[PDB]
Parts: sequence; C-alpha cells; structure tokens
Amino acid sequence: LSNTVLPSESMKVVAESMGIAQIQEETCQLLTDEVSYRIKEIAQDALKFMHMGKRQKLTTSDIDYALKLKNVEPLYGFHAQEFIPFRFASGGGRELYFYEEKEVDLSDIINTPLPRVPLDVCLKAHWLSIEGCQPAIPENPPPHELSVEQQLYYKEITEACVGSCEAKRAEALQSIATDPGLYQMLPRFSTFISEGVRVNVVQNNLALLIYLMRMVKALMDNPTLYLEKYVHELIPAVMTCIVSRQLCLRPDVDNHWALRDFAARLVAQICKHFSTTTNNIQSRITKTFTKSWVDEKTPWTTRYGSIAGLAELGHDVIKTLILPRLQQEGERIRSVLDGPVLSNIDRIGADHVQSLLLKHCAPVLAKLRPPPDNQDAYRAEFGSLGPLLCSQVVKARAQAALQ
Amino acid sequence: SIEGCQPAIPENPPRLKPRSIHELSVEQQLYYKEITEACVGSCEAKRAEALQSIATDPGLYQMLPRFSTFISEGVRVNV
Amino acid sequence: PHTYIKTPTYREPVSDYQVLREKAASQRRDVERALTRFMAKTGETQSLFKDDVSTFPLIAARPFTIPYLTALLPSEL
Amino acid sequence: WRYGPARLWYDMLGVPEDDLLADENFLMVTQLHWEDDIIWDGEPWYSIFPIDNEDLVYGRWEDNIIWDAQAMPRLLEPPVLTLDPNDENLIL
Repeated sequence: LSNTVLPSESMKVVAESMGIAQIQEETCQLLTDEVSYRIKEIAQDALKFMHMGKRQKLTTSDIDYALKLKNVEPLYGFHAQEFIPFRFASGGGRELYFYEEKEVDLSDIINTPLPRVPLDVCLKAHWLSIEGCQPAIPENPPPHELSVEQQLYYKEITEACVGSCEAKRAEALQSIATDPGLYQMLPRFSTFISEGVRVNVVQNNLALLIYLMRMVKALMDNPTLYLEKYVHELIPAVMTCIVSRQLCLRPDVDNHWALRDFAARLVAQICKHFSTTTNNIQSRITKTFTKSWVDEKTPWTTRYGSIAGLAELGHDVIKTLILPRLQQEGERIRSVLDGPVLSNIDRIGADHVQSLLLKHCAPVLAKLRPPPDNQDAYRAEFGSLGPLLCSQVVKARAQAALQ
Repeated sequence: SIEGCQPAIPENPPRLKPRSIHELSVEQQLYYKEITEACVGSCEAKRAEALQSIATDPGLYQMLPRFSTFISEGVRVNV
Repeated sequence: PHTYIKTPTYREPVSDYQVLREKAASQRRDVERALTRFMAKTGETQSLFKDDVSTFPLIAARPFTIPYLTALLPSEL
Repeated sequence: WRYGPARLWYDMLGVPEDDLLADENFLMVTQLHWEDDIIWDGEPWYSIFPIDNEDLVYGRWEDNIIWDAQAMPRLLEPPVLTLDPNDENLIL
C-alpha cells in the first residue's frame, strides 16, 4: 500500500559502529530512503536473472549477477550451503541479535568425506501426448491382533484366492470349508471379501468376483464357524454381485450372467440358513429385489439379477412376485422381435432375461394350470412362455416315468 | 397415575461395541416364562388365567415374536 | 410388574479360566492345522507314507541360499 | 485404517494417508411355502433368547448397495474395524 523502507532506528545503530555519537533524526531519514531505494533496484534486477534464466527460486547468484550489473563490489561468502540463523542477546537494556559464528579444526576440512562427482548434461526424449491424452510412462505425472501362525495362515489363504493357479485355490477353498478353528479370523475374511467386492467398482474384474463368491460359498459350508454375527457384511457383497449393472470389463463377451445365478443361489442359501423372524433377512432381500424389478429405468443386467434371485428363493415367491408382471415380457419383446436398432447390447441381455423368465415360469405354469395346456401359450404373453410350459409338463412326465 | 406414570391396566386407554441389552425387561420376560410354563397346562386354573392374560394384555406386543416362535417350534417338535 | 417395571438384562458371561484356556487352545490348534494343511496342499509336498497327501501332508523342505538368516534371526521383537 | 484388515485392497488402490408396493404384499405369509411346514405323518436375570445383530435388524445397510458404479465419480480410502463383543466365539 505504502512505500516501505528500512527503519530510521536501524541507522542510529549502524552510525555507532562507525563512531558517530549523535545523529539527528533528519539525517537518519535521509539515509534510509536511499538504502531502501538501492535495495529495491537490486531486488528487481536479481529478478531479471531469475526470469530470463528460468529458475523461479532467486538463488544468491542472482543478486551477485545484479551487484555486478550496478558496478558495486561483490559480497564474498554467500555461495556456501547456509541458512538464516540469529541469536538473541537480552542484556541489561540493549536488545540485539547476532550470528554466533563457530570454528572448526583445519585438519577436519582436509579430511572431510568428498561428495560424489557430478554428471554431465544429456538429452532425453519421451512422448508427452500421443494424439490426445498423455501416456502412462513414468516420465509423466501419475493421473485382537492375529498371532503370527494365523497371520501367516490368513496371508496364504487370501493370496491363494487371487488367481495365480487353480489348484492352490481349490485347496484353499477346501481349507476354508473344512477347518475347525477358523474363528478369530472370520472378521478378517468378512472384511477382505466385502472390500474386495467393493474394489470391483474401480476395476470391473469378473474373475476376482467369481473367486470372492466361491470364497463366500466355501465360508458357508464350514460346520464349525457361525456366520450369524458377520452376515450383515456378506449379504450386501453378494447383493452387489447380483444387482449391479457393470459386472464385466468387456460387457458383450464376459458371462456376468453366471456370477449372477451363482450369487443368486448363494443368497438363497444365506437366507435359508439365517433368516429368523427377528432378522427379517428374507423379507428385506425380497423387498430390495422386488422394488428393483417392478421399477422401470432399470438395466437388463440388474433386472436379470433381480429375477434370478427371486426365482432362486422358491416357488411361492415366483407365484406372488414374478407372475403378476408377466405382461412385462411384452415390453421386453417390444425390443427383441422389433427393432429398429439391432447391433446394441440390449438384445443379448433381453433374451437372456427372456430365457431365465420362461425357464423359471415353466414349472409355475405346470403347477397352477390344467394338464392339457392346448393354447395356454396363446393365452400366455408372446406364445413362447406357453411352449416352454408344455416342454416343462413333458419333462415332469419324463421324471415321473423315471421314478 | 402411580407416582407420575400411567399404568397399562384395562381401565386406561393405551474399539469394542457396547454390550447390548435384550429388548425385553426382566419382568416383561418373567411374564413370558411364567405364561409359557402355565400354558403347557400342568394345572388348569393356571392355564385359564394365562390364556385370559394372553387374551387381554395390552403390552403383549414386542413380546409376540417370542410367543409365535414358541408356538411354531413347539408344534413341529411336538408332532 | 409388567404394567410399569423395566430392568435391562444382559447376556450370560463366561468368565471361567478353564473354558477360556480350552477355547484359546483349541482355536490356536485349529487355525494352525488349517494353515499348515493349506500350505502343504498348495505347494510341493512330502509324505511319511506312500502317496499320503490327504492325511499328514508335509510341506516340502526347500533349501535357502543363506540359512543362518532364517535360523538365527528373531522374528517377533 | 490403512494398515488394518483390507490393507491389501488399500495398497492395490495406492491410498496412503496414515398398490403392489403395499407393505402386506411383502409379508412372508403372502409370499411363502408354509404348506410344506405342515408335517403329515412325522417319520429373568438374563434373557433366554440370544441377542440379534442391531445393525441388521435396525440399520439401513441398503445404503451401502450401489445404484451406479464403474461409470460413476465417487472414491474410497482406509476405513476402521470394530470387533463387536456381543458375538461369542471371539476370545477378545
């Protein structure tokens, strides 16, 4: 805001180093507006060597290049590696600061460890942007306690189910399923599984999700450990494997569909073994599946997961949840038999949903209809579910013959 | 009112996680244990009162899961 | 009492030194058995009996390049 | 907690700090096989009932499910562990 100068009381102190006893205040004002004027002319000419020699640091060789420019004699001894130390002296009324310089024996500079020899300037070429965004080469910027026995067991068992080979994975899952003392390591496994299913959102890895679902399926088959206290962590992990929409890295070729029916069978088992009237596990799970299925705007993958879980729960669930919305098959066949767009992914998911729907609704149609079923398909939606029901009645007759 | 509290008689209208408590009181469950041990019919007057107590206790909600589970589980291991 | 009397109630605590020693012992034995069977099944294995991998599997002996480092050094300190 | 259980996930990530919707439709009397439960020819100082999981019974775990994901902008980093002592089979 204002013209800032060195203080006038700093020139009375300097004038007594000279020997001048009394210096009047108009002389001290005459001294300090000149020396603070020559400081600003070497502050701004040191900045011209900081900018033209591109440094943005203002080293002490910039001021020495500017004192050389103003013809004034250089300041000796300011290129050595030092800093800003000051030492307060209280005294009996005279307050000051000094340096407190130190000494060193001369033979301890003749026998100092020498620094390493410098390198010469060389050139290096690397791509910064290749027709677009930057490459990920390293020349660019980047964007209560388990005992050692069971700590080692946890490490080996978790790293055996990450995918180096299949045989060690099968022996690790047969360890998890058939050991007697794996409690005290159940919370670690639940945390590992739930966080690993969460890490699918950063990396859409289908394979590691299949491995984590086989880890949960192995944890359920253990007779000794009781998963009642930790089921609140494993339920939303299997639910995430069911009703999420992007289970794949390449959506078209990856069979996310199997991690769907495998995790649906898993959640039917997890709410058969653990649903109690205090828990309300099965009713909450059916309510999430139901409001994900009845609600429109849901993708065909998450509708596939909802239908898969609801149809693995049992027969009465598909009686009272699936069968009211069989007219939705018409809304599906709107986008299957009839175009105009064909080369989208909304056809493979739609006829997967169709195949699952008619496979699961064929025994439900075999349970609550006549034995003839002459034009039930015509009475059904699209006339296909009815053909599947006829096939199901034929299969039931074959099973009766086998019995 | 009994010293400020209205009784539920039929003449009235209506890091370690902390150690949790059951949602029934000791007495709310003394009622339960006594009512279930009376309802297995060792003595008939005991049954009949316990049945009338079930038939008109207003605060018998929030104990009803444990009664339904006791009935259901009982018939299945009693057949 | 049911009309207006409420007392909290807690779960039965097992403060018995015998059953706590038994629980900690059996859990340590079971986790070390599970760990050693998992490590013997997913690696090279030996056997005291002919073709014996299911019952008593031994982790195979591997030579170290410097054996005093894994012998003499303490691991918990 | 970065160094706690799930440290492997944290290290892989590289984060280093430290009318049909009516309630009755969904009641399991109207949705379940209790017809199978029918068996034809069968051939206090401490509460007796075991305590249930308050988080499962009461909490909205549904809020940890994801509506949209890979193609979405949210992020995560180290989280804590708690060790519920209500569960038996836990030595500590």
